[PDB]
Amino acid sequence: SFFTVKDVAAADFIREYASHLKKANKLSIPEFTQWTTTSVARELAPQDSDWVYIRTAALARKVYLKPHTGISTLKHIFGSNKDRGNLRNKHQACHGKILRWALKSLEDLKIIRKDKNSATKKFSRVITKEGMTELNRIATQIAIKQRQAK
Amino acid sequence: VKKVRVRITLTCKNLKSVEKATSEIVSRAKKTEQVEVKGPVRMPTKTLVITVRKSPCGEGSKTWDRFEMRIYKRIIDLTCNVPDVKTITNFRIDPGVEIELTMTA
Amino acid sequence: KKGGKKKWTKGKAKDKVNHAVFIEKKNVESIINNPSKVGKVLTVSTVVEKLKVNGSLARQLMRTMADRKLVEKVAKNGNQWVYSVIGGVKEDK
Amino acid sequence: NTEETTKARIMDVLGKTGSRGGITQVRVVLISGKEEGRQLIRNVKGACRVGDVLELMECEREARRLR
Amino acid sequence: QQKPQLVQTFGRKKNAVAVASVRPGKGLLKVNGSPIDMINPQILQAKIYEPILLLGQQKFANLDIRIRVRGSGYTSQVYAIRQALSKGIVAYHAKYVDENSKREIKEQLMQYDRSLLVADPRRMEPKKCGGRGARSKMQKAYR
Amino acid sequence: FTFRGKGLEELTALASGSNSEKLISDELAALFDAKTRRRVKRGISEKYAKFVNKVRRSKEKCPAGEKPVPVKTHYRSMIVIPELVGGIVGVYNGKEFVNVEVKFDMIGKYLAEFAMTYKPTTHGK
Amino acid sequence: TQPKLFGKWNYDEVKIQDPCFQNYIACTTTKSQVFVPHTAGRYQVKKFRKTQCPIVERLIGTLMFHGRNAGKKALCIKVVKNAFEIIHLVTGRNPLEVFVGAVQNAGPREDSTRIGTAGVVRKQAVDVAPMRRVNLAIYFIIKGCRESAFKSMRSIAETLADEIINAEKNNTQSSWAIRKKDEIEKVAKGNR
Amino acid sequence: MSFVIEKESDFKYIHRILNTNIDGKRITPIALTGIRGIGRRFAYIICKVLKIDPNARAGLLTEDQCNKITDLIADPEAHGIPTWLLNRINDFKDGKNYQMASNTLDTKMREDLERLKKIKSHRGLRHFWGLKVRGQHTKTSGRHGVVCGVVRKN
RNA sequence: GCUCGGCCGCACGCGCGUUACAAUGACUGGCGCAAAAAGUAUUUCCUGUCCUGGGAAGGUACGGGUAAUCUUAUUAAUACCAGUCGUGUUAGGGAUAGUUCUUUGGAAUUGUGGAUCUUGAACGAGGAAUUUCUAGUAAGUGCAAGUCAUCAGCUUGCGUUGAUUAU
Ligand SMILES: [Mg+2]
Ligand SMILES: [Mg+2]
Ligand SMILES: [Mg+2]
Ligand SMILES: [Mg+2]
Ligand SMILES: [Mg+2]
Ligand SMILES: [Mg+2]
Ligand SMILES: [Mg+2]
Ligand SMILES: [Mg+2]
Ligand SMILES: [Mg+2]
Ligand SMILES: [Mg+2]
Ligand SMILES: [Mg+2]
Repeated sequence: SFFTVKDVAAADFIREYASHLKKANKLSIPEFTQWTTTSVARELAPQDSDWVYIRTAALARKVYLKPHTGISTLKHIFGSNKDRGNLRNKHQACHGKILRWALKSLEDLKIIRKDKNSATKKFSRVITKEGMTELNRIATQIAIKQRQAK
Repeated sequence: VKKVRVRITLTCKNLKSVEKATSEIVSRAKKTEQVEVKGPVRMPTKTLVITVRKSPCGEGSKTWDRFEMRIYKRIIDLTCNVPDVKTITNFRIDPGVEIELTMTA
Repeated sequence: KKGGKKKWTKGKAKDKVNHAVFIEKKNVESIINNPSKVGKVLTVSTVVEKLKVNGSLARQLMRTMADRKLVEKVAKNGNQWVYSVIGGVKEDK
Repeated sequence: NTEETTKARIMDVLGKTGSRGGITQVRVVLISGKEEGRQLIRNVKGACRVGDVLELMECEREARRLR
Repeated sequence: QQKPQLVQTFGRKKNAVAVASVRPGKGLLKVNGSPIDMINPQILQAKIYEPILLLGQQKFANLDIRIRVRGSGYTSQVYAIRQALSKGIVAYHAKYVDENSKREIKEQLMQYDRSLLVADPRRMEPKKCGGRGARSKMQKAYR
Repeated sequence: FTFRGKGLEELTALASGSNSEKLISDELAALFDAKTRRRVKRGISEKYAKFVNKVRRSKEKCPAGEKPVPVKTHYRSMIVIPELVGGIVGVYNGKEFVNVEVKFDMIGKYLAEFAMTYKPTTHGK
Repeated sequence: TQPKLFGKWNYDEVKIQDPCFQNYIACTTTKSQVFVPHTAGRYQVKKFRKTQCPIVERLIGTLMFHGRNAGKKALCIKVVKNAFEIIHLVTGRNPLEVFVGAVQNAGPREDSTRIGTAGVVRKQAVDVAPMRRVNLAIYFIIKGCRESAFKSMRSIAETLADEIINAEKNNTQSSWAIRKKDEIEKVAKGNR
Repeated sequence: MSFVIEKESDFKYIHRILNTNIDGKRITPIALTGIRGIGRRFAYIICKVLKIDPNARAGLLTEDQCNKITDLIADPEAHGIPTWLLNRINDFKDGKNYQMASNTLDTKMREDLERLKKIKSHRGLRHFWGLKVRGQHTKTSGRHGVVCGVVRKN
């Protein structure tokens, strides 16, 4: 039959889309990126090198579910806590550089769209007909493979 | 028929009084012929909290006074003409009871 | 070799077994094929227990054996790795 | 370790003792190889209802008080 | 005028609220708009299947149950998602089947666990200026 | 064989450059720490300018007999300006005025950083 | 059909031979046969509810007990599951029929009540109850795990596993648990 | 992995870097941390510049790998590295940039406190006497003369 | 009233507390779960969308709300899955300190707060003593609100995860 992302643990899906962008390398890992600068304010720089792909990879999964979500919100929505040391841990906001880039790139990719209608969040990013189709394919491919595990 | 949708807002410091206006405004509006009323709707009760250290001079144990002021807001909608409203607002409503009105078509 | 401060002190005189982070090609293969040596159950710990190989290293030795359809995973969590040597531990040199 | 663990059950929960106000005094009935039936008034500690079963490691006892 | 063939059951646990809709079909299980297989604590997932199994693939296979839950914590929600299922399967049989079949399932669940129909009463308990928490307090040096 | 930070002269030309307007030309700006740059780029006072000239007269009129006329001030918030080097300014702390010989090194640093505001503690009992 | 533990451990694979523990344990009930050891039950309410607790739920509880590190059952349910897999891979027995035995063994049958009179610290012979016996047994078992488990690469699911095994054996040299179990009785057999 | 060929020689337990910086055999980035100048994340940077394997052990890098680092530190800015990842930035009103070396660092400080000892600034004087500068509170704070300012491992 | 100091001064003696000694853990990545509070006279309050910066933070591009209508039905954190480290005062821990950058404020220098790279101390579970505490309670975990231009390690509340022993 057919399955959407809602039918596949995305922790699993992103592990799939992360690559579909690799082989296709439709993107272009910006400068500051590789230039070591972990997201937010943490300890060590990421370990997995393709974090760039993974971030966007999921960012698509996120936007495909919460259309109109924004920069400063996704910035939060990623989920981060900070060991200030003596002072307890406070919740932390992410990075707006890597983040806003990823949305622009997904837009050039014809997957993301800037709505110029809803007067609240004018220009927020949303899935596109072509854009979301690409997703269900990855999903269904994974879906079918899970059912394949006889 | 020049129908005007009227918004009756009632905000009050205590429930005793605001419930009388609400109860009677509807009681009175239903009884008029040129009338159409949307049930009296009760917005969520807002509570202003003020916690205070009792004693003036900071001696003796910790004593705290939890003071509250509750504000009930009720909203009623009306289908009438401009005279019809002023006809039903002719109550004898308690003090400190604010009543605001909005007229649309 | 030891410059640590106010740590020595009455108590246990337990020399920390010198686990290694390197394996020679002369032992590489021989050891991978010999899982029945580290008890029935194989966890990050057991592996270090018999071979003087620290977990991080031990894992690869596990994944490696896991890859060589020689071992099966029971459960895999944070630091808990439960592996069973397929067929049964029937190796006694 | 060769012990003579005679299993006995609670007949009646007498009262509480040991100003530690936690110890319980109980009347027992036995069920084991040695004797059986013999009734003793032993001193427990801990959660205990009527009819439980307790492994006595010394049938020659039965201290008691009720005042 | 309208009148769908639907049942509306709810479950709750310390703020956890379970909106459970039951309509007749082919065995669907929606939780907040996804398949049970994806709940957060892969662990507790079982808890939710407990009702399902306790009754039999039978009742589940004939109907389509869609649930939405936005309770409080991971664990609690699961408890509500659980409680909704159980209440709904029973609630369905009340108005859409023999009142006798309802009694069967009710005792059926009740016998295994009450947390499927009953409501975990307790909530949180408010703090007190007497100290740092709900029942703890500032130290007290005596000497 | 010792030298000085960035060339005491380059700065006299840097500060009193073509537009020796605001005490701290945007030139000196590139040199100071963020906090200092903040202040100047924000809103520095004029009094700080007439105080400036007061050192000026003290530095020249005085013969090479190295006897500078101490300039007194409460402007402990002033950040030493290049041309402020060499003069001995008396800075108030709490009790009296402190005389400090301005070296090249104390520039970009707050004039207050030298007028000890409290006598730390000796001890015994 | 029968709901196995963790999905792979028949409950009816065990029985309580001794009459003592019959009501002071959980394996025996229909309601007890759970897939998951998490019930967020309401035990500890009346003055004997604790009974009706699926023995392992109890183990998990007693397990998440060290301050800062603990207070989160979520995880503890794990440490106990892995430990069961591990106990199985060694004696391939229904690990409940192991943990269960251990519970029955590690519980002291005798203790001494400290009753001091004017400075002197005297003691008497006291027979330890059943509920108290089980409680002590588990408390003890787990107590030990952490002992070694500390600055060790050995994991709780391992320490615990290794414990539940010897605790069933009565191996007085491999169970911080049974050590006290014996000593408490011994010292107690002295004060008596 | 750790599939070494010639054990005892196809590996070097200890490498020499910037004077007394002896290195431990475990992991390369981290091994670097012992250097009075490099830390947790700076080591990771280094490996991306020298395209050296991080995950890989420590000491599986020849003297070429060693010099790559000694000079990488001499004029880091040259290999790239944004001015804002350096330990030292704009010194003595002229010296543009640097990257506080194991031995360079030690004396740079000896010179700055000297820079202040003569100046006699509060912050300066503070270091002399031997007391926290910013940490202000002296009542309860570090009693029994705990660790003052400037800290060196031993 | 004004300018500048001080109440934070240090050999030490007490009393609340904050963080921790680490693999029942740390770090990297992934993951739609919460509650209760607050919020403006023009830009002055909450701030959503968007643009620029590595980053804190900027801009004013497009906007809602003087509120169940707008910040929001969501931006918690513990938890959960994957990965790296692998007993090594290693960095677990983060005090002390050094340039840089940024925000509040006429002014921060006797560090306001925040970001970056380094530096990396005691601490290896703590003697005589001694404090609270029986259930959604202890504990852990974050979120608010007071103060407030800016400052929480305090206070007053809020919810999530969630037990041993008693009765
Ligand atoms: Mg994380
Ligand atoms: Mg963890
Ligand atoms: Mg902004
Ligand atoms: Mg808010
Ligand atoms: Mg590491
Ligand atoms: Mg730091
Ligand atoms: Mg400073
Ligand atoms: Mg600070
Ligand atoms: Mg707290
Ligand atoms: Mg505020
Ligand atoms: Mg605040």
